[PDB]
Amino acid sequence: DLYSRYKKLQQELEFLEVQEEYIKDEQKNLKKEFLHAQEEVKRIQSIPLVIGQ
Amino acid sequence: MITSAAGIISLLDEDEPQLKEFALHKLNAVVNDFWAEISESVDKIEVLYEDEGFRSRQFAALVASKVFYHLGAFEESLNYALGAGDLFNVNDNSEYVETIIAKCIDHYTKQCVENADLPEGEKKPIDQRLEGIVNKMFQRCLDDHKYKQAIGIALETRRLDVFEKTILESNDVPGMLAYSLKLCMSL
Amino acid sequence: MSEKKQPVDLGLLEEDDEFEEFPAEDWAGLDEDEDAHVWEDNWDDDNVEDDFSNQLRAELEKHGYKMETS
Amino acid sequence: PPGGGEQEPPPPPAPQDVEMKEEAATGGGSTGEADGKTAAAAAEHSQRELDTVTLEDIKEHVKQLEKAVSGKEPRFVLRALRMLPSTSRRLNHYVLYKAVQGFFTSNNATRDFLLPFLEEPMDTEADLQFRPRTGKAASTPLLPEVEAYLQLLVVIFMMNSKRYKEAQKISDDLMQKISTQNRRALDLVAAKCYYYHARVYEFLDKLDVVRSFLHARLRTATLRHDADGQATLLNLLLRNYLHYSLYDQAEKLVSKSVFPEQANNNEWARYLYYTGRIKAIQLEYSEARRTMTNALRKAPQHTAVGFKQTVHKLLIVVELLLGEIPDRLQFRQPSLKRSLMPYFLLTQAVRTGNLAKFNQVLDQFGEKFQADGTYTLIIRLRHNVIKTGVRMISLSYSRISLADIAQKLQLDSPEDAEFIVAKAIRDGVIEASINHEKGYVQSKEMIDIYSTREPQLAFHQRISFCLDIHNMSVKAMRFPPKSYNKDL
Repeated sequence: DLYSRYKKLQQELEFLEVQEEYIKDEQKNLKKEFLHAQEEVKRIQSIPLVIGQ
Repeated sequence: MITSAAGIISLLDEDEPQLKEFALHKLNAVVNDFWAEISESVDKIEVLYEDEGFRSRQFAALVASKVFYHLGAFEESLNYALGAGDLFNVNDNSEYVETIIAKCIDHYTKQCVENADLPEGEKKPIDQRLEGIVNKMFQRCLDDHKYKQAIGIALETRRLDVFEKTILESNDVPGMLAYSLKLCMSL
Repeated sequence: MSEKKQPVDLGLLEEDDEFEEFPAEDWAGLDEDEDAHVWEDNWDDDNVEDDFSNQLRAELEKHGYKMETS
Repeated sequence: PPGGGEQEPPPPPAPQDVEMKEEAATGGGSTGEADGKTAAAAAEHSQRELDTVTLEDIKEHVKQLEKAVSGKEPRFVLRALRMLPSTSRRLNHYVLYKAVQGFFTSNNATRDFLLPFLEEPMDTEADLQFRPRTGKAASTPLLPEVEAYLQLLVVIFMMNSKRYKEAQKISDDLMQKISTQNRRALDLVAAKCYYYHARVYEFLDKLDVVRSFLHARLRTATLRHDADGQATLLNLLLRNYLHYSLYDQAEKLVSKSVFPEQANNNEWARYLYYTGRIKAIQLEYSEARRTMTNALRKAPQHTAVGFKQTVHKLLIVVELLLGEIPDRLQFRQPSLKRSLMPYFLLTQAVRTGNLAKFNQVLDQFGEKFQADGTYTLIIRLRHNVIKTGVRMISLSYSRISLADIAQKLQLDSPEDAEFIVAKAIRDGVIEASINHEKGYVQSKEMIDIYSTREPQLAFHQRISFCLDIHNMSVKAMRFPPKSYNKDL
């Protein structure tokens, strides 16, 4: 238990280390989707329209 | 004793080492006080260490091994601490010895991992004195095994007969094999 | 740490114990004309002022005599 | 008799509420804060501890408490002692022992109960569980209070406090490496202690034991440190090397290491003032000027007046060497003024550059700036006056006459004129065209700036460096938001 915490903890080192490139992928992809949906809802607003009050 | 003494540089840069031996012996006393003062004589220490002229390669390799890790990386100090040949040194609680055996074990099992995946072919040469000084303090830990580090360090070294002698004198054999496989299944 | 300021403040107490309110009042004779004035300009005005304090302080009254001689 | 006899008991219990509430808020707040996860939550009470030390540095606590008011000395923590569980009766004892001394009177002393301070740390410091953080957080705050007033035969008592501190925890340590918030705090606590009795060290003794042991304790600090506490421990070594060490073969250009994040929000100012003080003896013109002026502009938190007068004094002293001496313009404080009053006449006399008169003016009333020691940079200034003057000539017109400007420079001779002017040309800080046609020495003195003269190569490194500093400032505005959203 005393000495096993090192090598047992290394599995948590790998499990937490593997999340770096993952959160890189999410933060680099979800903003591309943010500008995709942003331009998609932006292009809905068209110039030809009716004027009310 | 001395702090800014520069005469030891001229004595180290001089021939007839019968005066260099006691000058280095007194240098080992003030080396912990001032390690940076030897940086000017490091080159000459390497010069007198590479050649076989000087009779005591451990007097040079110990000074270099205790000034390199104080100056730069632990690799260059480790090459001369492991390259010091026969070294008579008892177990001590000093920072130097515990750091050179700490990096010695860390790089030892590092080479054991670099050579564990290649059983045959292009096998890297491993010096026997590394096995001597690792298995010496290792057996010192294996006096009673402390029932915690036997299978742990025995598994980290990736060696074949390192753990067969551990289970010889051991209490609660089913607990040692159950704890052993428990540690093996979690790595 | 901020604990090394104590001996420096003791040196300031020795400098203040050299002259007791002598530079505050004697220098205050000029500070009363320097108070509330921008001290950035006082470096140039004090530079040329102290520069001309030895000789040729004004020198504007002498140009009328230096016109015919030079 | 009726004035002080009737108005005597109002004063004493004035700091009692803020000192008891302060030690209970920082003690119970720190222990009760990091008690669950000491290793997880780190550096939350560091700024609190240093802000309380700098807040208590100007305490006027002890002015009359020597006469039967020293009852605060025999008391101590007494928090959950002698037993870790079942602390309810001790919760009652917390009010009991504080209430016993307040019924009629109290038997008190000043120098009697000083040595037997190790009675509790032999068995249980506070609770036998949090011994390190409660041992240092218990002993280290109250010890400088009793150890105040260093004079009057307290030096021996301070030595007793030394051997008590080392003997209890820091002979080596209590456990080899605490490796927690009380370890990283213990670095600056033991360091601050070393600055506390550093006056005792430099008072009559010198370096042959403790600061020499600070190398073994300095590298025993593990090399994996952030080098904050290790660097603060290096500050006392460099200050010990400041007055008289004088060897430059090791710490100069060998002490220079990887340089980890060593800021402390003060250590750039005082540490950079130290390395600039040591780098100020070789007459550094480019580096120590900008970095030491920056260090002058740093550390505005507590005081920028009482301490910056020395880095300002050395700053202008090394600024007048280049010929251009900027005086005090943007800072208004009545400390640098009085500090600069004796030096003002000569620092204004540098630009005019009169040799014979100002040479007598210096030693005439010169007491402190020449009594500072070894008169090195002023004995270099006595012959640097002519070099700053001939540099003003380099800032002046090109043609050099034999009578007008030579007589003006107090040097009327043909050989030494071109010889010393050539000694100013070989420096490389100016530009001149040495030509001899009829005997007169000309010069092109082209000081035209890089405007329309190779601009890309001129401010190229300016763009790269400015974008590097502003871009690491962009990192300095990206990472702190992560340190904000880390907890939520």
